[PDB]
Amino acid sequence: QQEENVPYLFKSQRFQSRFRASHGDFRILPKFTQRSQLLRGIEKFRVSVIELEPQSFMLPHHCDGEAIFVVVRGQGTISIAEQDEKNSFNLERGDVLRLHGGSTIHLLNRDNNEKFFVYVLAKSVNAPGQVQEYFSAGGENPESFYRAFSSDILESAFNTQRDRIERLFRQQKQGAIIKASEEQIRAISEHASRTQGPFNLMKERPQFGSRFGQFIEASPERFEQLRDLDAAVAFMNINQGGMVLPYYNSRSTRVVMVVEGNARFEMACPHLGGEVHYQKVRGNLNVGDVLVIPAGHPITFIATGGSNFRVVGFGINAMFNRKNFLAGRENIWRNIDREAKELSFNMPGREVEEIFQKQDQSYFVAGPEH
Ligand SMILES: [Cu+2]
Ligand code: NA
Repeated sequence: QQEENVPYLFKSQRFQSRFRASHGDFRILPKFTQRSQLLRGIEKFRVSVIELEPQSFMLPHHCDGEAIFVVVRGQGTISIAEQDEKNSFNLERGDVLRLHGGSTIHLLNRDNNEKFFVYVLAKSVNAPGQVQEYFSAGGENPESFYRAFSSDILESAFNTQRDRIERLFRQQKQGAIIKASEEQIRAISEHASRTQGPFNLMKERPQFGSRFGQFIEASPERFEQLRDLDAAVAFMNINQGGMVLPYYNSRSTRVVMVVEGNARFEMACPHLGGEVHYQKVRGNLNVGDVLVIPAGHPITFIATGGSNFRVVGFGINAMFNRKNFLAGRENIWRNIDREAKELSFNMPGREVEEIFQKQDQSYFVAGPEH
């Protein structure tokens, strides 16, 4: 109800399936400007989810957006067909893959039991925010784009009698994500290991961490394959009963999707808030929900109880972004002098400092008893 009026919150139900598939789904959030011009700064970007059931195959297609795939759950093989090169990669949880726009891909989940789930960021190259799929594979369902060509053109192009080529493009009726056999799975992923492979930071030391949570990020400073989009991929885990201390991002807007657990968030927004007033922008986040955190906006997340709270965040305008913590042992006030603190709060500087030093921990701490 009220949460339908928080323009930064995109509940999971707002993701729209692009097709009706038996063995998975592909669902995409509307353009970010659908309900608010406050998100015009990220209009070119879309987020989506791909889900493959066990023993499933997503048919060959390309998109007209530059993408970043992040594996959230399971294992799957991506096969990429370019004009002059083939690549296949066996992806696992935490893998990040930059996929060039126009790359023809297919996906395979070889596992017998576990779903394969990918969170995707795409950026348009045609009309702003418009990202479309082009099924080369297919027939009647999904419709293959080859059916847009006249039969004489297909005959001449394929050097194949028109009735035979037209028949080829009518056989598939099962949809875009279908069953795959054990032998097909073997064959397709047999060679899997411009288009570089995935990277994975799961085993690295976090950038920021404590006993209550972890943050690590793939930045374009480090990963050249993210530089063109100027994107980052952030992984944040808040342990059960924890919170991330209030912080803000200096320049990067974040598109945060919940992968595990639940949290309460509170954000300070001057836009929705004449002299400045900060609107209290609040809600709850569940698995599959998205929150957009505009740059500069103070935010906190508080894990709510029975689970860790885990998110993947895409960062837009990521180069040169820095996290600025607003409480904790390591925070911005560490770099503000005592006299400036005294003037800031109209109280003795040593007293301000005493209060600001009470929190001995950094980054993530125990949340409120609630
Ligand atoms: Cu704002
Ligand atoms: Na489905």
